[PDB]
Amino acid sequence: EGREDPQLLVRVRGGQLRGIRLKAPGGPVSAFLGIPFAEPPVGSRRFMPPEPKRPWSGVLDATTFQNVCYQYVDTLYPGFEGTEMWNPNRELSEDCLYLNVWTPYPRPASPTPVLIWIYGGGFYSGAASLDVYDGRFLAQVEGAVLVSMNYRVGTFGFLALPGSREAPGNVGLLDQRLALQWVQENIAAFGGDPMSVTLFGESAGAASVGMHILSLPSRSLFHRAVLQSGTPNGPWATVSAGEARRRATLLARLVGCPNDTELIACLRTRPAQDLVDHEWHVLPQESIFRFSFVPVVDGDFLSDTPEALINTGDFQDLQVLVGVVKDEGSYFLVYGVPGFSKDNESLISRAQFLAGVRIGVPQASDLAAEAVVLHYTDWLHPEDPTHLRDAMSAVVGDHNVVCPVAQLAGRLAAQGARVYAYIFEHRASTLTWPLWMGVPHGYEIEFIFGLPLDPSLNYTTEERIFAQRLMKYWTNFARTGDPNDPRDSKSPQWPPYTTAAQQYVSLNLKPLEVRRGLRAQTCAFWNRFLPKLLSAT
Amino acid sequence: EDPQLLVRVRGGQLRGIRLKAPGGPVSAFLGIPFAEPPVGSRRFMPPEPKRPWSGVLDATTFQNVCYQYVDTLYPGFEGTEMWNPNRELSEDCLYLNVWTPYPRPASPTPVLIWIYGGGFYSGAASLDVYDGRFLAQVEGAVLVSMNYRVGTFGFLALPGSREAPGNVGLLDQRLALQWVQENIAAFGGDPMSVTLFGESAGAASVGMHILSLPSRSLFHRAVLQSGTPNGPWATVSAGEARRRATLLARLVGCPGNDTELIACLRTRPAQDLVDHEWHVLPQESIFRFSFVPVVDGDFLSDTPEALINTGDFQDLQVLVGVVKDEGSYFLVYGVPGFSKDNESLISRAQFLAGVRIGVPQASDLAAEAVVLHYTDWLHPEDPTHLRDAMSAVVGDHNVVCPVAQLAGRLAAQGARVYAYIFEHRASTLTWPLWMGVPHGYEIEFIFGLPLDPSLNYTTEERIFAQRLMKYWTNFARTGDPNDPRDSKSPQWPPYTTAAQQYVSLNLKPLEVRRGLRAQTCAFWNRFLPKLLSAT
Ligand SMILES: CCNC(=O)c1ccc(C)c([N+](=O)[O-])c1
Ligand SMILES: CCNC(=O)c1ccc(C)c([N+](=O)[O-])c1
Ligand SMILES: *[C@@H]1O[C@H](CO)[C@@H](O)[C@H](O)[C@H]1NC(C)=O
Ligand SMILES: *[C@@H]1O[C@H](CO)[C@@H](O)[C@H](O)[C@H]1NC(C)=O
Ligand SMILES: *[C@@H]1O[C@H](CO)[C@@H](O)[C@H](O)[C@H]1NC(C)=O
Repeated sequence: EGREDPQLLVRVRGGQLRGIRLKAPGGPVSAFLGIPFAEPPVGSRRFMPPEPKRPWSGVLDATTFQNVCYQYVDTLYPGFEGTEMWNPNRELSEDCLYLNVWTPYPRPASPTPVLIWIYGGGFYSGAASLDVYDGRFLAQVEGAVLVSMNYRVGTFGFLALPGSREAPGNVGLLDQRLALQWVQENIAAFGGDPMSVTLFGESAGAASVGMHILSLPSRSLFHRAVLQSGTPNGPWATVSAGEARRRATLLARLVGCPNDTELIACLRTRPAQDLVDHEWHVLPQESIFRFSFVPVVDGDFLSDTPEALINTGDFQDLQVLVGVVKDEGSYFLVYGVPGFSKDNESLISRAQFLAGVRIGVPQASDLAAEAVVLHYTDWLHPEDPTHLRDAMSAVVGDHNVVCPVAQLAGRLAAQGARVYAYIFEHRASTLTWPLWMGVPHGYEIEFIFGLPLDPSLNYTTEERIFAQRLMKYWTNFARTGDPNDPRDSKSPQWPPYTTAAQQYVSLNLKPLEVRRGLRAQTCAFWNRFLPKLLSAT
Repeated sequence: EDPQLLVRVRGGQLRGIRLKAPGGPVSAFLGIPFAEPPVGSRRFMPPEPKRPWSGVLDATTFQNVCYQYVDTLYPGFEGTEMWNPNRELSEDCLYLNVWTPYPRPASPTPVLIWIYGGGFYSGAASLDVYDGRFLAQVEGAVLVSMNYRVGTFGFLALPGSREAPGNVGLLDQRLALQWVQENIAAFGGDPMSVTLFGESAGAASVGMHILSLPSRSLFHRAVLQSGTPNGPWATVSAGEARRRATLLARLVGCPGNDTELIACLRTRPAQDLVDHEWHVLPQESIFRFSFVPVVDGDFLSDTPEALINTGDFQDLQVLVGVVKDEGSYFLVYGVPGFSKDNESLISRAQFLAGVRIGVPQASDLAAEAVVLHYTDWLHPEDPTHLRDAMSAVVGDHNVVCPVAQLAGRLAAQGARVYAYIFEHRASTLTWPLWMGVPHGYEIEFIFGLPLDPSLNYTTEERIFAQRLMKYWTNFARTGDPNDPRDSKSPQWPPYTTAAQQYVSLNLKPLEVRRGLRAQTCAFWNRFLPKLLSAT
């Protein structure tokens, strides 16, 4: 070794690691990037569950982010920062099961609460190595141990022939689990407390957190959970065994493949890009907010549907922070609803609205679609292009995030959980999306990871203090199971969401504001009425 | 004897009576017959013009009330008895009443003609709240109210039969209108300026006079308060009218052959028919009536919905409106949990139970939709919100949303519409606080009753009453509720499909609101139909 920084050499079950000393605005942090936690799921291991990483020789260099799991690359607005920032920033490869660790520098004296991050990207995209998931700010400012993983996505993560040995489904979720076990065994070598692991994720990642809450084997690997704008229940996060089998079979046909063994084997001999190229082609209806290859109800990882499981399971032992952004849906409109674009005000007609509702709610019968339309129409101004545009966004937002989240907060709370809830209402001054999209899906993340503290990012000063507040919320929660600062009860208190009072707080530049009822009336429509209506057509 | 009280009409001579209003005398002519008594073999038949008479006919008292059910829900209680008949009951009831200034009007004066409510099963023009002396004395108006046959006697129908063809209660009204044309000029009334106005079943009657071509030459303007011809209660198909008449006949112990069926029904004391009146409804209901106008293809060429959807109303002027709490009055007449004597706090169970009764015709799924829409999900079980939501369901379903639909279709197809909501609860009111401003309690004020000192109304209620009296009569003179002399805004603007503007009648100055329960009425008018039509 000799001449290395001796605070960056660490040993884990797989061997020795050299990390890197990174600059954060307030001082240095330790980073161990590209730690392999599974055997590269390639060749005959494609579609298969992850195997633990076989131990290596020598010091593994862990100073750079590793490959991004093979995935679709968004080309809606090429070069535009707003979409490009989600796009993969390392090489695409099937060899991609690696995780990252940030810690204080030097590494902490006594055992430190751990935060594990699970990225979203609709189960078809995403990586732990994007700028918005930079653990350096949490680690430096809050002294946290931050961990984030890659997990397989798209076909490679979630293609399934349910019941088969060679493609049992959900292997991307099993990737996430393996990382959680890895954390248990190795995080104490970094000064992390493996008896205080808080998961947190966004969209698809929030959904993943949810499925770990609902899968028995995972529940012993963490103690608290944060779900940001995403749920295991709801219309997009899961599929039946039946529907997964249909999509898997169609994709096989689409790329050349005619018994499940035979079929899987031929899929294994296809180049990854040939699978990615045809991935969007197996959806049942012209839709938005629907993703082809997602977690499946197999009766194993998920013993029943998430709706069933939250309707029944016990949750006294659980502490959970959940919330949403103001304008969840607007982001998704430009990927399919005719009339929407980042480049104009997206003022649509009533006829574009009706057509939009059929796309936003692809599984709705004619009657149900009319019900949605009748509910979201403003009958004072039923043709006002502004009111229609905003209503369309609200339809997609409410159906896919806000009412699943409200139903989740509702069910958990009643069943013993300590639930804390927020709506995130601040539009980043640095936002590149148009004003009409409001506070769009995914743009709370930048503040929780604390990017505004990077002087060079041109955020405002009040935005700096704001990000500081959230980091305190998330970490206080992670430390205690409670967002509120213990010593600081002069500032307004964040109360738990109860079924009786349905309280939640506003997250904005102003101090905490307690609100009652989480879009209560409109979610009665989506959660109580609509399923009865589809179940009578 | 007094020459002002001496009027000659086509049929002969009348003696009226001089009455004291608080500010001066009025001339009243009460008990004027406009039709041959529909008794005996002429029961169920259309009315016929009154034969001429000798001598001077005494018209100084109210005549008999059309034979009808008498309410017994709260015996002795003013709140229900004030609707009960205040003269003897008879089938011999086709008589009308006329109030004019004293002395008689020098110039042809605009005429207001009033058509009572009572669900087409009750009512009389002699009720104290329909007293036309105040409008006559104060606004110098000529005011005319009629009786018309109600219940079985006015609306029992064996459609397509000679003997019980339906709608004769409406035809009674129409003959009274033909009478006003022919005779009102002798009282100083202007037959070229006749305004109809009525409440609930009366408002619906008015509605049906608008939608029936023969009536359209008998009036020029219309006021519909708290009722509409469209909606779930004011009409029945020919199929269902035939059903109820057949059934009532078997209950009364009759029988095929329409003729043989209506013949035996004619040989029955009136009470034997009224006794079984409520027993022919198809489901357990509230705000549903056994014998009402029928879509017979004659008086009503097609259904009221269909007719308002296609008619041309280009030179029509209409004043429509509701009270704040339409449904509350009706809850105590059959929804478990509700009462004049409690504060009617109800459980969620009782609320789901009441919706099946509020909306008797609804499928399982449709009632599920009602409950889910009216529940307050911040407070899903709070007995007060549930009670207030029950009242709102009945109100909205039966009055407010029919009104919004009519107001919309009329304005859209040429008509000039003025819309209101009445939000003042009478200080003299005998019903409990929880019912708020119940169905029926604007009439006291439109007719000017607060101007009588002995009624013990408050000073401001006297002042409010005068305002309403002036809206209504101004409307009668011009087709426009607004004073042409006061120069102070706000003004009462026309209801339009675009702006959906209406106003609030209460003690405070006029206030213009937009959207008459727009979101909720979309549910009832647009969605709910598509839903029953898929179960
Ligand atoms: C040209 C092909 N691309 C898509 O279909 C696509 C990409 C991204 C997203 C989020 C969605 N979506 O919301 O359904 C669709
Ligand atoms: C005991 C018999 N009485 C009735 O059925 C009745 C009387 C009045 C009213 C308004 C109603 N209603 O609401 O249908 C019913
Ligand atoms: C916005 O742009 C898209 C595509 O460029 C177009 O289809 C849509 O009609 C436009 N809308 C407006 C209001 O200009
Ligand atoms: C921040 O502002 C400076 C101008 O002072 C500019 O050169 C730089 O590119 C900006 N950076 C970002 C990320 O906006
Ligand atoms: C209201 O009072 C009546 C009078 O007997 C009673 O039957 C009814 O049960 C009462 N309802 C409630 C909710 O107290």
